[PDB]
Amino acid sequence: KTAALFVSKEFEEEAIALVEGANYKVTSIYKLPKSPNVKFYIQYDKLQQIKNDEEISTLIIFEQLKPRHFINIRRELKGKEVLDKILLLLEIFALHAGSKEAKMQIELARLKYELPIIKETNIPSIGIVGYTNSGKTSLFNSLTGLSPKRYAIPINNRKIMLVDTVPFIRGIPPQIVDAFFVTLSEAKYSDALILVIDSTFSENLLIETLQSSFEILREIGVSGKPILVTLNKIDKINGDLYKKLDLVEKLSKELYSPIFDVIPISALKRTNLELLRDKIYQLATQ
Amino acid sequence: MKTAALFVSKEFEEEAIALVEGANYKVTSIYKLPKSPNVKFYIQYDKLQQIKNDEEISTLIIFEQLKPRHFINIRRELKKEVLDKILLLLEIFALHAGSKEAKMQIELARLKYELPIIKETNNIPSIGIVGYTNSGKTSLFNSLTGLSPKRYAIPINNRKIMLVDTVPFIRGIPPQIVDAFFVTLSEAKYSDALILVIDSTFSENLLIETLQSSFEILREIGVSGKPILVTLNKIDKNGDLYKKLDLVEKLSKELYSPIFDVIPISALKRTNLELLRDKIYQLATQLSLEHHH
Repeated sequence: KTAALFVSKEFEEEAIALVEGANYKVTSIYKLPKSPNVKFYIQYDKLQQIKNDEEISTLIIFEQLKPRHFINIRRELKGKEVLDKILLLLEIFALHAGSKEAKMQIELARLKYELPIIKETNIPSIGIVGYTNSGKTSLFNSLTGLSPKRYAIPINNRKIMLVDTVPFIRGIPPQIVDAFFVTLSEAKYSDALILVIDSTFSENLLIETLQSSFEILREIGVSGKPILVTLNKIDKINGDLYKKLDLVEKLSKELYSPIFDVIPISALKRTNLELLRDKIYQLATQ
Repeated sequence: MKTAALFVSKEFEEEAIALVEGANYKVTSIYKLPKSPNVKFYIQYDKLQQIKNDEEISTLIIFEQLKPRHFINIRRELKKEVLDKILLLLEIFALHAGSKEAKMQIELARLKYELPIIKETNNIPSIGIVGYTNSGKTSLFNSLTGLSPKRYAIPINNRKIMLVDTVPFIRGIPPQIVDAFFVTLSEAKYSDALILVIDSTFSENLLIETLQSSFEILREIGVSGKPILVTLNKIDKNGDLYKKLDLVEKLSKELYSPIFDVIPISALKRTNLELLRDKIYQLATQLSLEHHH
């Protein structure tokens, strides 16, 4: 399932991750029209370009489109799929959804958002949490060897259920707030959690990401559950590791308890994944 | 065809049966609403178990609004569907609904209702047949069709007409599913013509009220300009036929335009159906000649 993405240079990092995570292939990428169109939001010529390309099956614009935009765009594409930020996020929610209640909440938001468009015409369970593009999915895939979003991997002689929960999202549209939390709250069930953090950030950003990640966990009601913090993407660090490791370790234990451990990793390069496996086992045994 | 056990009061029984059967159910057994609803299951536990073990009964239908508590307790026992008035009506709308908006409205309302529940855990004209759930609508549809399909094409001479068994007019609809019903019924506005079925078994004033209400509803849903063929049904059920016929004919022509014709029929006894078919054909001819040069 291919896709054409229209995202700003700033949110492009976020969008690409979300798109790929939604089982979509990023076949094309475009900027944001300085002055968005009134009828189609994107310029008509580009729209026709998307229409005239058998290699594109889904148009994705990382913004909130008005019903008239969907009406006109769909009226032009006639056969291809069109998605905005809200529809994209909802699709992702449904993928990570594990409970029926979550399914319904997600579908409810989708319907409420789609109506106006047609109107105007014992095995332990570990939950991997963190912001998108923190390496979460990559970490999950590296451990599983893989879109299950919930795979039980054998470590030593113990079988462990890994759950790639819905990623933390910044700037969540009010419409899908309920659907999001109901989906994320599925993490409360997990016996333990793996908090994934992007190490590439600076100190000011690391502190923010940590405080935000833990804040969100409090918001859903996570308490007393063992949390293993993994400093991911150490392969793309243009600085020092221990300095950030000690910072993260200290700040985490100040913001939450119990903290099982804090280890640096690299989902892509497999760096320290064997150590992670060991720590996951020690946690499972515990 | 699915079987169902119906719990309903006497005043709503007749309407309940028609609605249930309209949802493709054969009512095998009928009970009245419990004097004092069961705190736990609403329905008497013993009766619930009896229906639970009766393989000749696939679905339980209670013609009343159940509390989320009841749905939960009843469902953990049946393992068989349980339907209250709201879920029943929504299930009925879904069968008629052909538009995406209606489907979504119905589904929305359903997901809504279920949310708390689980949260507490060439040249083919369309002729729509409209009327109340007591006008013998379905019977007429089945007679002209020869029968369930909610839409069915019938051959008349050299023309073939698409008959549409639209959702019946329903009185006292739960506020929760009003939007779902309205949209589903509004689909009748996209028909080229309509057959308004009228229950003749009503008295003088009641008949007028039914007729007036029928046209009023047809107005609310946005029907206008469409030729309407009024059929005074159940003439076999008596005596003052011509009396009520004249009132209907005269009142109808004064209530709406254009009125194609007004004919008396008996869906069950299949009386005057041939004439009806003729009128349908003539109507089809008119519709095909409307925008011609």
